[PDB]
Amino acid sequence: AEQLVESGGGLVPPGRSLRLSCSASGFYFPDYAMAWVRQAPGQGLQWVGFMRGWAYGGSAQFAAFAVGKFAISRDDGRNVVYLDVKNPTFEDTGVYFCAREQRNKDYRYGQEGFGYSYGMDVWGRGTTVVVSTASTKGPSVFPLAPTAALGCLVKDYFPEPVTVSWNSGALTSGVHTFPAVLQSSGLYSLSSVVTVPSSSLQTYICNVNHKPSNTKVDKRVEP
Amino acid sequence: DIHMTQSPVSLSASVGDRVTITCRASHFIANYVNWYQQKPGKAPTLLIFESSTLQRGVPSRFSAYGDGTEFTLSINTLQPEDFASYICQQSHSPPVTFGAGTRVDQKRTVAAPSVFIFPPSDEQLKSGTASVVCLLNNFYPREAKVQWKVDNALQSGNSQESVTEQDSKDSTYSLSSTLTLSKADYEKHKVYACEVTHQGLSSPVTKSFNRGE
Repeated sequence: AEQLVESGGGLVPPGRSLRLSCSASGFYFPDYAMAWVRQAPGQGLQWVGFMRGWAYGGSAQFAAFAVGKFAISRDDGRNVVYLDVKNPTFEDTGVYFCAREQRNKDYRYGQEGFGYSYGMDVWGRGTTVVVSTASTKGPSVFPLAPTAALGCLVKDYFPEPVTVSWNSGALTSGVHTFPAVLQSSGLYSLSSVVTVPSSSLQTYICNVNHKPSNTKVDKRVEP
Repeated sequence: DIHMTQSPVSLSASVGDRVTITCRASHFIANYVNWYQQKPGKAPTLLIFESSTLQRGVPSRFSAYGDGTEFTLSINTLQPEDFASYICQQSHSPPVTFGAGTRVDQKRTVAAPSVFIFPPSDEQLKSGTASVVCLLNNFYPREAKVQWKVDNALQSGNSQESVTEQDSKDSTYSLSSTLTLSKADYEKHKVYACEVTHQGLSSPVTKSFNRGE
């Protein structure tokens, strides 16, 4: 019902101003104070700042690091909040969530003090932002040469996701395809592995597909 | 700013266990704490606000309380879909600040990893980089120590880790560690080793290879 959706980019160039958008539906957005919260890879939640609705003055406040370097504005008739990042750097990589502050029992924010104490009850799904000079591309697949283990290294691709199967689906026992991790280059890399009896060295082929780049690869993994 | 300190960092529990997670504030904040759940790849979900009010639509097995400085989230009783991370947040005054999170996973018996090392393929080196991969397979608990050694020289700062989500049928984890070196650096040295330290191992296990053989 109530829903937020962030957009505004995967790979973004360093130094160039960045605008994220948070589009709302299913609720009366101008009643709500809106926050931006980001999550760097493997890190915890970091509040960037928030902006009040018009009825509470519409002022905005930010974490210390963010003051003057980020901005928030809202277009109520378009049911959208924006986050502008002036001069993004690698430090700004992460998932950016948009969230609303819940109002209380009396359809109100608090009368004393800060006033935003009913929790962030609606969150967007998040938009992944990667600050880098790299370009979109499919992955390079390299064998991980051989109870024994072998696998495929699926390296240097953007964006997510890729899909990996083994022997076109016929091999599933002992397969572990690892979460993508972001490299310093800004591109993802991942390994898929399977344990196998050293006597069987049966043929082994990993089939990696990366739809965003129309890339299908089948690599033979021999000793 | 007000800082929030969550303990423990990690917790192992069984379905049916009563689970207690604690958050400590650097300053007295009365009842102004929220609790969230977050699962991998998803946005957080509000569970509690004003330190103890259950959010509408959140099951009543979740409760919480606090004393102005120490706040406690309680799951009574733990259910399968509750294995996740839990995060506290102070709502007392800006800047809003969060705890670093508590990971709740499913308890099982200690299982040592099977360790494997993979040299870089011959095709990758032609492109100028060498990735060395260490695999830790089917272990528990999640805590593992991986030390890369090159010609017996300890490595720092040139590897990246990836851990699977806890396996659905056997509750183990698997972990990959990837050492990156330039091709030139990779050919100045011979012996590439991955040393693994884990609760299930009586002593650390080392897998290695000599380049070219």
